[PDB]
Amino acid sequence: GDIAIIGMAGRYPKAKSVAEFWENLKAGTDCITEVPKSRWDWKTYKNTVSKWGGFIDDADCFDPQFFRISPREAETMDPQERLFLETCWETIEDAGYTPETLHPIGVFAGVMHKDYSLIGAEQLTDPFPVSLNYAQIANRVSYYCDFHGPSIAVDTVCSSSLTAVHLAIESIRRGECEAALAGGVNLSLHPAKYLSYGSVGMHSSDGRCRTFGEGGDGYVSGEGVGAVLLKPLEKAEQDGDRIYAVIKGSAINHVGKVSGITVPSPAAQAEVIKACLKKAGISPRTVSYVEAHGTGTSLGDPIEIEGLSKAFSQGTQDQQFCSIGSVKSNIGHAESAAGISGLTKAALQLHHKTLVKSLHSAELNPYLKFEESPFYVQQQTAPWKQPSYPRRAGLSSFGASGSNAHIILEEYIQKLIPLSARNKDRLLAYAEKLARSLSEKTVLSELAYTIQTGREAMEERAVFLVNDIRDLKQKLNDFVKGNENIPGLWRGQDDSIRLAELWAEGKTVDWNKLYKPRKTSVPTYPFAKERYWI
Amino acid sequence: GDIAIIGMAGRYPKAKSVAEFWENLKAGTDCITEVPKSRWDWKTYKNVGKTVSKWGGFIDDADCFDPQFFRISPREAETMDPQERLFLETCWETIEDAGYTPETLGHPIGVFAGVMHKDYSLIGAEQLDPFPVSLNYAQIANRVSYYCDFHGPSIAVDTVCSSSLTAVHLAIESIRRGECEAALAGGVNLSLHPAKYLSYGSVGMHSSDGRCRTFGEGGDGYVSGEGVGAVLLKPLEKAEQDGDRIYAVIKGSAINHVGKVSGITVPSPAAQAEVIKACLKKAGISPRTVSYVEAHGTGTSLGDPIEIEGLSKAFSQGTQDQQFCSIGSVKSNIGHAESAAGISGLTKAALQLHHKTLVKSLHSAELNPYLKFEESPFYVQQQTAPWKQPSHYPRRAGLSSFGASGSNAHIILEEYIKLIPLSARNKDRLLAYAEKLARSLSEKTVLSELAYTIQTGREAMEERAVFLVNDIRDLKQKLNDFVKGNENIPGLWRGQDSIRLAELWAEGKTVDWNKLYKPRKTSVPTYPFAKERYWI
Repeated sequence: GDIAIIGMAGRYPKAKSVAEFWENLKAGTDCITEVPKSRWDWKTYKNTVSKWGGFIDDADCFDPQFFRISPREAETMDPQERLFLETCWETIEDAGYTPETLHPIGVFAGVMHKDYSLIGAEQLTDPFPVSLNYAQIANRVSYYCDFHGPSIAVDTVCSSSLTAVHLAIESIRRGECEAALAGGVNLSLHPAKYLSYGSVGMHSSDGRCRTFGEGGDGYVSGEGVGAVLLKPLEKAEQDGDRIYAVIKGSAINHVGKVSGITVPSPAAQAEVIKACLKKAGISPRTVSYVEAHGTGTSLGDPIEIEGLSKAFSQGTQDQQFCSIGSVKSNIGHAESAAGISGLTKAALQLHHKTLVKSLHSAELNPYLKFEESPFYVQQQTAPWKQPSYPRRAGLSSFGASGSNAHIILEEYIQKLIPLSARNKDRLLAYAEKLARSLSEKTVLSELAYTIQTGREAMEERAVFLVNDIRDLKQKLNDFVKGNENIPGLWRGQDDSIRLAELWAEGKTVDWNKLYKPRKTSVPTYPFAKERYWI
Repeated sequence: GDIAIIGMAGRYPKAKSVAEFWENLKAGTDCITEVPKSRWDWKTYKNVGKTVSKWGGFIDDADCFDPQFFRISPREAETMDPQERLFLETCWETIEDAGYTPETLGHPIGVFAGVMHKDYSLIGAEQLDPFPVSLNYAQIANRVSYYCDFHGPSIAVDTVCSSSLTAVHLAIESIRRGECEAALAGGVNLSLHPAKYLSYGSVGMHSSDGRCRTFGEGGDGYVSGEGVGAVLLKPLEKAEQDGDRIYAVIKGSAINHVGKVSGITVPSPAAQAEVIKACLKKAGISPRTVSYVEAHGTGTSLGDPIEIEGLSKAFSQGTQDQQFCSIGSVKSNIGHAESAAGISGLTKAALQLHHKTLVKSLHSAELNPYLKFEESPFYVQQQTAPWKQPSHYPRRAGLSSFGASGSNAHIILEEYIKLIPLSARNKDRLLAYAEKLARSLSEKTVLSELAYTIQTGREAMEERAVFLVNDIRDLKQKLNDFVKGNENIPGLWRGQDSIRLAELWAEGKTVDWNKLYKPRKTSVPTYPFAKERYWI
């Protein structure tokens, strides 16, 4: 029943990749900025409407030619769709798979806004296709990758990307798919959301999510796109996959009748948490980190603690044994991508055995009584100490109109470099991106296995024959700086040299015949960053 | 693993209820009209190589709601997407049609809504002093869970045209694994803003005559339709043991995606055949035993032949017999209800099973000449007629819904083989209730079933009128006297041993009517929601 997380990718505020996301989390970086001019001018509305957001870079950019999509079609495609496509491609690559090697594969996308529909409608020049639905966000992935499993967009507002994961997990567990991509996307492209949520008081007056901190009076909207590739644990183990973390349980529910549709319910939150702990078969005493929903609201924050404390109580009376935090303190409330950002953070912490700082709570919310609870707020990045049993994390996401989700994760306890891209420019970018990732911790055999068997063999090719990582780094740099005659590099459009020669010429090599090293994260395809808009 | 359909409700073009829907289906009524002026003026776009469509299937009173019933303010009702308003009333109806209240039905009851458009967001954004624009789907499902106090999964899903079948599929799976004990599933679609028409017109999706000519000659696109609907689903064994009224049984559902096809909006016969085979295998039945299929059936020149090719391929493993299975589509009647297309099709298929009647499929008197029905399992249903006993085995129907961007669904369904305490929120609604109830009475109604259902399957609301009645004729006379404004009537107690029970109830006590007993549940008219207009 357990599900392995075998691949992850995404883009978040100040993070072009999960790797940059992780560095920013460890550093405690506040990633919120003012609304960029290229989206709208916040000064237009200063008479207050929030001027802050977590924004991703290059939200309007895409590489349609990679996918054989025309420029015209790219312009009409919702950026959310464009970015989720790239992200899913990257997630599969992070896992060390190609669509071929990975067809009952599901795609489950959380999404709650369609800003590009508003933008398209304003522009309705002669008629053109406005992006009016969600489904293509998921369906485009299934289409391009030739996947036949369920392909669904779901909206539960703030919990949407956990709902998406829950549905992917259940689909895998009943055998409807063998693996699935699950995640979410959220882009802030048009000011209507800021005006509208401002009119209801949802946005904080300082532009921060002060997770369990003093003075919190709302949230700050954030952008994000992210996915995880999920597979049954046992299969992932047999296939020699790299497993970031194991999902032991997920549960969803609704608040039912409470005083107002947007009032969160401690009882219903405790309910979903207990249901998930029971599905996972674990005691709450064994959970040593929780990734809270954590939006920084004066009503919300105390309720979230009350719901967690009630759930944990049927099960222990020990106090302050579990750390808590939220990624919202770093990047804001990514809305439909809130669950996927939180799950990505949780899985990284587990994989890296590191708990990161939760921001904006140096002064705690004075009403929360953490001393009388299971929890303390993580105030510095530090090693995650061996619990004493495995490191286990809970993860919560609570939709504004009542749909709740909780997931429990557990830590997982266990040459020829053929690079290719669509063209020469993308290949040089690939080589530079690969070179920069290399350090004394890179494992050559795993790097090579993953590039050989977990990347598509594309049009423009550069194969390197290398002794070790230092030799690889030197060759990539020589290639990048345009050096002409590089020994041990073959270029084009079981003897190593011959294999190389043949691959550079365009032949298919069955690299598997040579063997398995374990799969390992390698930088993913360097999509061109070209702008497309209506 | 079989799932009972125990309650259904909905509104569709020319149909204020499922019962009007059924009558229109039997009659072969073409429900398509020109765009009503109250939505937009189609003449605005008549000169914008296909012209912007001036046709749709439109429901009446799309902009109406009874917010006071739900204790929603007028201001909140204006800001609420009409899709959310109507789905709320429709789920209320569905539960009432099943003979339940939220209390007697329920915690773990799921709500799963298919949705693919948010025209009210466009309308809201045009009008943007700040106010809340309806920018998400989730409240469509979540408001139902909220109001009814349900704690199960509450999800909106979008797989475009297949959305409501995807919704049903998810509800079934949820019930089968024990996450919900019952679930509402359905969909909603409203055509409130012209962007979709301009947009879908630009790509040629809309037909030039404003019809879905399901398997008929000359079909060149579809006509957009409005609809809202839901079904209440429950495990068959539990529905039997609770004495529910079962319209039909769902034996299997399956969903998939087309994967890589020549263009994202091109349908795939292989993938359609695979979803149909997967569903038949889940249901455990041979395709030779399917005697009706509710086709996706949009009337497009590419779509229609592909659908027949997919169905033929799936049925062929199973059999070589020809023309043993009738086929048709509700889209020929009401248009392509988009996110609500699956729920309208499922509702038609369940009705046909329950009533043992196959209805006419429109606009195919001339068949699409490329189809070759003679070499296939199928013939198009051209008249409404009795559904003949298949031979002995049950009447079984397949039901298909194929999303424009590739998400497919198929479902297989099988046939399933005194004191009147009326109440409403206020006096005006109670008079309307009595009039609606009176009109539904005929020599076919059975008093003991009617009384059981009003007693145990309706909430005891604020304004009350209890009648003590000897038979249906006595009931009808009393309701008519009440409606014409008589305040005092023998055997009527009003307020805010039969006689004492009545007295007590009229005074405001709650009475446990079950103690008196079970008659089978039946459909009785549902709450007469006020039709008041709310807009931004």
